[PDB]
This record gives sequence, structure tokens and C-alpha cells, in this order.
Amino acid sequence: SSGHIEGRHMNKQATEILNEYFYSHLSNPYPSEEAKEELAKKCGITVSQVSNWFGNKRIRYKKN
Repeated sequence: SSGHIEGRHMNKQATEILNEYFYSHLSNPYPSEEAKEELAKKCGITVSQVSNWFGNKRIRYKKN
């Protein structure tokens, strides 16, 4: 609906998958090795794309 201008690295809508995935599930994400690998191999990317994505998202993208 709103936003636009979003698409760089992390496959196509992968970051949207990861984001929409972790976000919605920010209350208790911590995608285990299975979930991480799953999403990673689900887009056909590379876990480091996932491995890293959540590595910084686990930083608590909230109010610090």
C-alpha cells in the first residue's frame, strides 16, 4: 500500500519475507538453525543472507 522504493540485496522480496517474518514474530523470533536455513534455502539465497539479517535484527531494532 505505502512505502515503495525497496529492493537491494537479499534476493527479491526475501528481506520482506525475513522482515515480515521476524517483525511480526519479534515477540519471540530467534529463528533456530532450522528456521534460518529454511528461509535461507526457501528463497534460494544463502544463510549468511539470513544468518546476518537476523544477526543484526537480534540487536533489538526497537528502542535499543
